[PDB]
Amino acid sequence: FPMMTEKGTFIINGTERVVVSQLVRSPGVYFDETIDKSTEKTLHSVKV
Amino acid sequence: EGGPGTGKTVVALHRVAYLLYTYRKQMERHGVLVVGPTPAFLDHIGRVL
Repeated sequence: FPMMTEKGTFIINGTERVVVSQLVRSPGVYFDETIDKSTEKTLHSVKV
Repeated sequence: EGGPGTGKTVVALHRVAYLLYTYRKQMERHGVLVVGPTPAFLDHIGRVL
């Protein structure tokens, strides 16, 4: 298993590499409202 | 449904105005449909709204 050094980096095949954090949408439940393209009405939706 | 001479029309127009004002924020996109022999109700809606 590759191990992290005291500097917060990895060594792979002699090269020094860094794994950057990733911003991702959390596994929540999200409600939203949008404007219909055709009728211009307000459409409410939710996705889990 | 009021009988003759009771002026139910005025009460109906006032009720329509009150309802459309109170729920205006959730009716400005759905719209309002007026059905009847004459558009007098639409005339009042335009007059007040």
